[PDB]
Amino acid sequence: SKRRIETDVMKLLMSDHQVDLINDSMQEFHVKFLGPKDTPYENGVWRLHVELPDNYPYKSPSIGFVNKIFHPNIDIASGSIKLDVINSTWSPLYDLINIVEWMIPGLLKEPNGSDPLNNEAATLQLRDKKLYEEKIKEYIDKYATKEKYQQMFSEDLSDIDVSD
Amino acid sequence: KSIFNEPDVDFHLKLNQQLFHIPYELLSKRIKHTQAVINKETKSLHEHTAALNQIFEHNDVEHDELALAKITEMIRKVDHIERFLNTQIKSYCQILNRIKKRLEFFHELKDIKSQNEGTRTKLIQWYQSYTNILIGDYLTRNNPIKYNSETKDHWNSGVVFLKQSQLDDLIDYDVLLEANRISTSLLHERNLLPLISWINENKKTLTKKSSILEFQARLQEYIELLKVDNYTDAIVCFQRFLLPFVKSNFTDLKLASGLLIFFERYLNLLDDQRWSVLNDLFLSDFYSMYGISQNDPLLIYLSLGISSLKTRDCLHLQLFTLHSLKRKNCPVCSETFKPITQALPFAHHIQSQLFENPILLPNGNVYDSKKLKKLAKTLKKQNLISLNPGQIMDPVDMKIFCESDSIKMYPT
Amino acid sequence: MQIFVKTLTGKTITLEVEPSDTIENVKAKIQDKEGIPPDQQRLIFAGKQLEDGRTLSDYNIQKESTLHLVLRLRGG
Amino acid sequence: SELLDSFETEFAKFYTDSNLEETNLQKCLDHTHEFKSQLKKLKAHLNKHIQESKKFKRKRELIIEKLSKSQRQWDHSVKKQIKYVSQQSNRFNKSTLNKLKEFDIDSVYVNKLPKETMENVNEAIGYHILRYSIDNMPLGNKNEAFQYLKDVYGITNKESTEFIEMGQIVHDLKKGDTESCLKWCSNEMESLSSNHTALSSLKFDLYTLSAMSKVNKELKECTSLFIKEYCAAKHIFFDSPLFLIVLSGLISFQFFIKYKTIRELAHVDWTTKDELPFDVKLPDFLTHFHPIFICPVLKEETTTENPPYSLACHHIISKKALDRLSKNGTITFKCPYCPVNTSMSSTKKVRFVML
Ligand SMILES: [Zn+2]
Ligand SMILES: [Zn+2]
Repeated sequence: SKRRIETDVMKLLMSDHQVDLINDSMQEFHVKFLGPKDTPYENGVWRLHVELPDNYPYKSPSIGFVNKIFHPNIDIASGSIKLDVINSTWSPLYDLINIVEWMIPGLLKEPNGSDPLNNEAATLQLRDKKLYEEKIKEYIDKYATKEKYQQMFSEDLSDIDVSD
Repeated sequence: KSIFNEPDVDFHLKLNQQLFHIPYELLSKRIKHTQAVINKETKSLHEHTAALNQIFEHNDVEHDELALAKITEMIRKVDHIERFLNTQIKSYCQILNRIKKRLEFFHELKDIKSQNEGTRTKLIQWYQSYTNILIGDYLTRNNPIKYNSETKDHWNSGVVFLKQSQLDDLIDYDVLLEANRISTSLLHERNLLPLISWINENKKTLTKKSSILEFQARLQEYIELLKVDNYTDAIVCFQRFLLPFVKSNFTDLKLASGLLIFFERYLNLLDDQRWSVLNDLFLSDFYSMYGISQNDPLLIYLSLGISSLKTRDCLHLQLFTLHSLKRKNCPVCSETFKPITQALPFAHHIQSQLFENPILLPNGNVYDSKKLKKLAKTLKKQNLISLNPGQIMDPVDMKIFCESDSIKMYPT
Repeated sequence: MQIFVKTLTGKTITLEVEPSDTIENVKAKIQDKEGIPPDQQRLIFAGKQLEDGRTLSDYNIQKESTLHLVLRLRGG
Repeated sequence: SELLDSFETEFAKFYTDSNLEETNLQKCLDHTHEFKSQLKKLKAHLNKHIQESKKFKRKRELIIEKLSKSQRQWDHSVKKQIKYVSQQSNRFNKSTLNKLKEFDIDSVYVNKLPKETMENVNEAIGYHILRYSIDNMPLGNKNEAFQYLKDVYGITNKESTEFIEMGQIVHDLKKGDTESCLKWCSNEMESLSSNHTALSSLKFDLYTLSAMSKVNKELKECTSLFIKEYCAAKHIFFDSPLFLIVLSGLISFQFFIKYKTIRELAHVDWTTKDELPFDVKLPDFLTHFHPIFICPVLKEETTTENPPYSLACHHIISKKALDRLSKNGTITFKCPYCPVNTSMSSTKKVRFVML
C-alpha cells in the first residue's frame, strides 16, 4: 500500500515542516523539528530520520534523532526514540504529521523514570528538577542550536488684428 | 482575512494580466507613430524656413510677396499638423480610459474585501461581474464574425454581450475581433490577403524577433499560385518576394523552385494542413505580440472547478420524497456537464464531509435525527401519508420504522 | 458559549459548555458524541494538559476556543 | 493590497492633474497652436509693412528675426515633450508591468477539456445568460424573444419559456403590481408537493407589500423570495452551475500554484492518476453535496466497490480494511480507536445519504 505513504508524506510537505528525501526513496527521509515553546527545549532545533516499512499502516515506523538530545527515554549514543504508542500501542490510525505534532512534544513534556533508557538522565531527574533545565539548555547548546544546525546540515512691434 | 477563502487582490491582478498588457501595447504603438510622423513634419518645416530665409535675402517687393505666399503655405502646413495631433490625442485618451476603468474595478474589489453576511453579498455580486467578463471574453474569442450591412462594422455575440452588460471598457473585444477575422479568413475563406497586410504593417517587429512568418506567407501564396496554372505570375512573385530569403533558408527555397511544373516530399507541401500551420503561426505570433493568453481563461477555470468538487459517489408522495434528497443539486452532476465530468479527474479530500448526529436504521441506511424528524412532521402535516405516532419514515426504500430501532453511529 | 475540539483524525466538534462545568463533564460530553471512554482521553489547550480536579473557569476561555483531543502516551 | 497601490500611484503620472482629465500630449497641442498664432500675427505685420512701403529697415529686421526665432522654439519644445511622453511611458512599463510576468496562468492548464465537449460549454453559457442577464435584453413581447435569442446569442436550450415568463413577471412586479405573483402562488398552492411554509411566507410578504424608503427593501425582499420559490418550484438551478464552477476554480488556482513549488523543491511522485494530489478548501455553500466518508485507516474515499462497515461498537471503517484486520473472517480484533473487540457480527454495508 503506497497510497497511504504518499498521502502522509504529502500532508507533511504541504505544511511548514521541512522534509528532505534520501535518494528520493519516499519511504525513508528526514524531517526538521523545532522545540516546543513552554518546555526548556525551547530554542533547540533537531533533525529526525524516519523510515516507513512497506507494510506501513499496520507496522510502526522507525524514528530516530540524528542530532544529540538529553532525555531519560531517549538514547545518547543515537536518537532511538522508545515509547509504547509507537512500539506496542500503535493503531493503524495515526499519521506522520499526527505522530510528530502529537507525541514528540508529548514525550518531551512527560519523561518516565520507572525504566529509563538514559541512566544518568534518570538519576538527575529523580534528584533535582531545577538544574536539569540548565543542563538540558547546556547540552542543547553544545550539540543542537540554530548555528549548529546551519553548520552540520526686441520691440515686440505692436498688435495687428487677425482673420478667423 | 479572506471571507470564503478567496485570494488577495494582488493575486487577482497577477491572474489576468492581459487586461493591462494589451492597452499598453496600443499606447506604445500610438506614441511610436506620433513620434515618427512629427519628426518628419518638423524636418519639412525646417527646410521650409531655410528656403524662406533665403527668399528674404533680396530686399525686393516681388521677393517679399513670394515670402508672404511662403508664410501662407507654412500656416496651412501647421494647421494640418494641428489637426493630426488633435486626432492622436483623441485616440490616446480612450486607451488611457480603458486602464483607468480596470483599475477602478479592482479598487472596488479591494474596498469590498476590506470591511459578515452583508459583506458576503457584495463579494458574490463582484464575482458575478467577474464571471460575466470571463464569459464575454470567451464568446468574443471563438464565435463566427457576422458582417454588418449598415456602417460596415464587424460585430459578434461577445461584442453585443459586452456592450449590453455595461462591461464595455473592461475587455478590448477589437484586437480579439481582428485576430478572429484574420484566422477565419485563413481557415475558411482562404483569402490570405488580410494576413499579408498585417505582416506588412508589423514587419519590423517580426524581423527583430526573427519569426518565420513572412517567408511562410509568401511560400503559401506561391503554392496557391500553382494550383491554378498562372506561371508568369508565379515566376514574378517568386523573383520579387521569395528571392531575398536565400541566406536564411535555402532547402525550402530549392524545394519551392522544384515545385514549378505541377515523391512523398510534395504531399505535405501541397496539403491543406498548411492553411492551419499558417494559422497556428499567426496566432502564436499575435498573442506573443499583444500578450493575450494562449488559452481561453474560462476553460482553465472550468478545468480546475470540475475536478475540485468531483467526488467518488458523484455519477451513480414519491415526487416530494425524490425531491427531498439534497444530492440532486450538484453543479457537476447536471446533464450539461456530464461528459466533462467523466473526462476530468477526481478530487482529493483529507477529511470526511458529513452531517451532525447520524443514526442507523435496520435496513442499512444512516440518516440525521433532526432532519428525519422534520421530514416526518412535514409529511404528516400535508397528509402525503398516514403514520402512527412516534414513527419515522425513510425517503429511499419506502418504509416506516419506530424511534426504538435507531442505533447511534460514530463516524471518524 | 460554544467551544470547538479538534481530534487526531481531524474532525472538528462543536459543543456547549458553561464556565462552571467541570472537565469531567466535558469528557463525558465527548464520550457521548464520539464513543471513546473518558479514562483514555486527554484535552490540550495552549500546550498544557488539563486535569480533572480543575474546572473550566480555572483556564481562561474566550467563549470560542480550539481544544485538542489526545490519547494516552507513556515511555518505557 | 500594496501592488494595486503601486499601480494606482504609477498610473497617475500619465495625466498632469489630480482630477485625471488632461494627458501629456496637450502640451504638444498648445505649443503647435501658439506657433500657428504667431505665424498668423507675423504674416499680418508683413502685409501692413508691404502696403506702407508701396525706420522700416529695422521694422523688417524684427519680422525676419522673429519668424525664424519662433520656429526654433516650436521645434525644441515639441521634440522635448514627445520625448518626455515616451520616456514616461517606458518608465511606467518597466517599473510597473514587469512585476506581473512571474505568474503565467497557462502553466496551470493541465488535464485539458476534450475538443468534442464544446457543445456543453456553449450550452451552460446560454443557461447562465438566460438566468442572470435576461432583463437587459430588448426582448419585448414573447414569441419574438425566441428569434432574438436564436439569432443574436444562439440560445436554443429547453429551459427558455420558464425563464422568459420569470423575467416578464419579475418586470411586472418591479412596477408594483402584485396580481400576477399572487395568482401564480395561489395556483401553485393547489398541488400536494409544494413547500407550503415558503409559499405562505411569500403570500404574507405580498399581502404586506400590497397594503403599502421602507418599500424598496420590502420590494427587494419579495423579489428575491419569489425568485427562490419559482426556481425551486420549476426544478431549475437557482444558481447557475458555471458560476459555482468558476468560483471553485479560483480557489483551486490559489492552492495549485503552491503545490507546484513543493514539487520543484522536493521531488515527489504521485502515482494515482485519476485523483489530483493536493487538497483544496471550499466554502460552506460549495461542499455538502454528496456524502463523503474518509476511512480512518486508509485515508481514502469510500466507494460502492469498497463499502463502509460498522464494527462491534459502531465505529465505521472500510471493507478491505476490515478484511485485512480480521483476515477473511478468521480472527478478532479491536477498534483502531478504542478498546472494544470486534468479530464477524459487524453490521452490513452502511449507506450514507444526505437528507
Ligand atoms: Zn455530484
Ligand atoms: Zn470502537
